[PDB]
Amino acid sequence: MPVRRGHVAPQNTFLDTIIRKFEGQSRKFIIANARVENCAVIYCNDGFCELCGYSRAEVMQRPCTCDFLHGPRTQRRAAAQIAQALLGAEERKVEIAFYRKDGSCFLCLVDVVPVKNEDGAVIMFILNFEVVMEK
Repeated sequence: MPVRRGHVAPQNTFLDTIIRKFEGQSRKFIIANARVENCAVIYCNDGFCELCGYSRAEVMQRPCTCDFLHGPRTQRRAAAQIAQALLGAEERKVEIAFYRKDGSCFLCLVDVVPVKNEDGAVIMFILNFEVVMEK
């Protein structure tokens, strides 16, 4: 179907997916205003704190643009596409590498996808920086 109208998904597992999105124990994420030109981090999870090894006071009201925290393994194409997605070219998922406060830098299959309303417009930038890899 072209849009999520008339039909409804199985709400229990559809919600379970959103639970894993905000689960904050093995998954990691931030909260940003998608409606502002500065795309700033109005709130942040303890998951991001364990991801980067920083502190919430270090992300408070910074731009959500992952370029501002790029490391020696982060691809410029990845950081650029994100900068364009927050600039408003397209709301799109991209991969990116992060670096820890301990001095280690890594690329994983990160899930950089924001949150939208029943119209499909992105009202918040919850760019879940969930590091994931295959077994």
